[PDB]
Amino acid sequence: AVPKRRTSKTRKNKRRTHFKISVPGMTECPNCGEYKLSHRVCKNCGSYNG
Amino acid sequence: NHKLIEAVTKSQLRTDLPSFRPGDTLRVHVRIIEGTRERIQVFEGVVIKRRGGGVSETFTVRKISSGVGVERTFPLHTPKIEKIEVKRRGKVRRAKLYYLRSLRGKAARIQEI
Amino acid sequence: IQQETRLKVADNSGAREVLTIKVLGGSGRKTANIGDVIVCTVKNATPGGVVKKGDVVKAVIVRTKSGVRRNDGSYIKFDENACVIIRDDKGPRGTRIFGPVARELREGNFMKIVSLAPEV
Amino acid sequence: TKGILGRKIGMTQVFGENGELIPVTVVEAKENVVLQKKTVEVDGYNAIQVGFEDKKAYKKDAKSNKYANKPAEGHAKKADAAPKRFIREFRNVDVDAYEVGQEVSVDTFVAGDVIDVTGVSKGKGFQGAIKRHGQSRGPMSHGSHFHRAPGSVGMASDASRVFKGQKMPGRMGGNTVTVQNLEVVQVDTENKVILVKGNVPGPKKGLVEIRTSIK
Amino acid sequence: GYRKLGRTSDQRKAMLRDLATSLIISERIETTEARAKEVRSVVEKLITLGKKGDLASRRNAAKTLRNVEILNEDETTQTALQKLFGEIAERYTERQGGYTRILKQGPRRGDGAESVIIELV
RNA sequence: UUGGCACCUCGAUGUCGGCUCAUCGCAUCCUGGGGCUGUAGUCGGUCCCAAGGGUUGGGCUGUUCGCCCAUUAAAGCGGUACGCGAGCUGGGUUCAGAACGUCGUGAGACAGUUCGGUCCCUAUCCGUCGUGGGCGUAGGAAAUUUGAGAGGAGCUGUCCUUAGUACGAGAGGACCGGGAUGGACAUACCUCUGGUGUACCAGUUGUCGUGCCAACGGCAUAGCUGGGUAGCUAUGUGUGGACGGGAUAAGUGCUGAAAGCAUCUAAGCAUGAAGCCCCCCUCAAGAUGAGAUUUCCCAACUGGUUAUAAGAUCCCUCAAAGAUGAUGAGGUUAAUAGGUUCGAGGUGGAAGCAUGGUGACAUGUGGAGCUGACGAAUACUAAUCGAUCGAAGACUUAA
Repeated sequence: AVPKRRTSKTRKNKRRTHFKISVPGMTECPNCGEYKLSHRVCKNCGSYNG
Repeated sequence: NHKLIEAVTKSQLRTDLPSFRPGDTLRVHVRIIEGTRERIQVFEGVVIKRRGGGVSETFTVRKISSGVGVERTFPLHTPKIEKIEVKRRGKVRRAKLYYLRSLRGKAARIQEI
Repeated sequence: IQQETRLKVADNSGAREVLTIKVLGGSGRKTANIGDVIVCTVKNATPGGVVKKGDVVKAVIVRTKSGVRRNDGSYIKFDENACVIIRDDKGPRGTRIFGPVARELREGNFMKIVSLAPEV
Repeated sequence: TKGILGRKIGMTQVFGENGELIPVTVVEAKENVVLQKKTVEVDGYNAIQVGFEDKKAYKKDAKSNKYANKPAEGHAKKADAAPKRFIREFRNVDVDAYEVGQEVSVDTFVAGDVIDVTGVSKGKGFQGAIKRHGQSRGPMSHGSHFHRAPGSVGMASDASRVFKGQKMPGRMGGNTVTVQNLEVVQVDTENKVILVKGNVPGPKKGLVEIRTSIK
Repeated sequence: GYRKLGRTSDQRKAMLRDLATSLIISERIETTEARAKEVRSVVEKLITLGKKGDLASRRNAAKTLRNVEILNEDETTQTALQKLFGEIAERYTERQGGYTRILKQGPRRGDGAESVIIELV
């Protein structure tokens, strides 16, 4: 089927309300100091210690 | 195998009936509660299958009466099978003897052990 | 059994094979079981028997390849379907019966069949 | 009598006295306790809360619902009982149970009490019109392209809309269903189990609530 | 099986035999989280067989394991089975199960699919 | 319905008959309640009230209709674009081919007949069916609920008894009651009977491999064949439409006058349907009229802010849940999943070895060996460490 009527740019931005993407869910490494991704291995420096 | 299911349903299990194998020839002494009395109408024949476990253990006997083969399914632990007597132990090389449901004559023979 | 099932009449009534037309009992019933009266037409016959082919008669289902449950976990399964050609009374039309018949036919009034049956 | 709570173990079969094979459902009903007794001081309806399965005591880690949080622990102490899972509420019982928590033993059901069972039915995820509503599926051979879709979904242009209560595909199962006029085959103390003629709703490990049939 | 891996039965079984052989050849590999969640359960049972030791336990190992030779035995050439019944088995002869461990790395580029380092414990 | 008009549509509103899905009317086919019979009884006829539910399978024909076979309590009549082709079909009618009869000198046409003949579309809005997030519900939460409303179900035969009774010369054959048992259809479940079962067991063929034998592996629909566990399922197994109150329709009245009488009505008083409202089952407080009940948390600085509390998540292991999210079970103070050790069930007697055969093979060692999803125990592995969100209770008036 075809759209019978173009979408007003208010309805477009209403539909795009939930199209946001979420944070990565990250923590501070207790060895690296830099940030890691929880339950993952520190890309920056070394081990996982779990 | 759940211990509670078993703990409930393990008085229902009969205790003295023998252990045969699916391919043996049996005679089952069933009871007939119709009318105003019982009889013991023996059902003979080959043991086509045993199936399942627990209180829900069934077996099937098969006999060719007169040009027509009848199969009867009995739960093991029914109190109606008064006894079971084993004539001859057959040699089958498998569990379910379903090929015998399509053999008709001297092809549906089983050896003896 | 199904309104097209070709049954083996195991009754010495001239008819040999019959075709089911209707399963009596109920508006829209579609399956008969051992001890159920079916209307059927004769498709084959023996020369010189009262039931000549091309006629509509009544029968009862005596054997079945699916069987009965028998109310206490006991199953019976015959090897081939079969029916007895029967009259408007619950009594056979022939004089002999061939092969086993089921005991749940006695609960009906087909006592003349089991009386004539070679075994139950 | 006292409608109790239970956990669905499985199904089995028993043999009667005329040897009639009986299908039976096995339910375990251990640690029933009455937690509170409504009156007309609270909404005007007599009733009793019973909690079925017990949780653990209070804890500080406390991140998996196996540990009773503080409100539930307060409520379960106010009757002087361990924190229960599965709090439910029974009407159609006389308030002769105590507001305190006494054990609601399965022994109230006595060998042939016509009882009805309630539980959440087993879950079928997003079934179609055939499965979900038992509709007839179209032909499959004679040049047909209609197999399992729903039929037509209304009249064309008199109504011009689709009525409510239309049968369309969606999520199946899961609902609360109640089976009436069931029988109590046996009541086995020392296991707190009850045997019911037939088969109650829900999966195994599923909560079921028993009641004496209102009919 | 537990989880179909986006493959077909013969194709998936080949996949898993290859991964298991490579794991017990290299003793640690980087793979995808589901492939690892399956190679886990495969190589666990292979090393159970290795710990058993009997000949039938060797011929059963010899059907769910590939035929590679380990050139870098310092001029020695082990097959994978000889490796698995000497070294891996004698190593892990004390502990009762749980012979590996999976470590999430992060999202692979080009898929965003998590990468794991499955290695022998 | 067959028409009559020519008002909308020719920059396009797709024909008939079936299928799937229905829905509504009542001018009721069945079941329910009645009056009157030219109603002795079983059965009728014809009216009245009633739309709750029900209202079959085939043969022939494109067909609707229709005729027939067999059952049925009954095989209702109609509307919905003669309901429904962005749901299906293309069998007929009206595309190009070809032929018969026939009309035409002819190209060609039918009163007709016959063989063949592309049915496109990824759903934007409303609608519908399922599911989440936000805020609201004058503190922040967890749990249990009430029910304003809304939806579901609602069908029916047959045999026994009363009782061969009443009724009738006879023949025949009951109301009102009890009982048992089916058909159809709803719903729940997998113990049984079965089906499936592509990471289970076994046999077997061709060919290529592991250097050979033996044992295994690859490919050939899963090579094919025999079984089958958990799960999912019906044709399998249970359950349902119970018993009743209130107000009623057509009817039956009692009392009762206007109208000395009679009179069911005017006042008054009852009785009276499968129908209405409850009773049964399900959703339901966004019911903004946002209800209730129990328990929890309830300080420190400056109108107020803050973070933190109770609690909830992020992230992780999962399945009884699932498109995703949500729902539940857990996150070490731990049995959530994998492994391990036991079983359960399934298969059906593993390899090696010894023995008998000259050989295909057979037997013993031995109900053996294997075994995905089912039960149990066991911290061996992984659910690490951390992080975020989340309250300080307005205004009157009466007590």
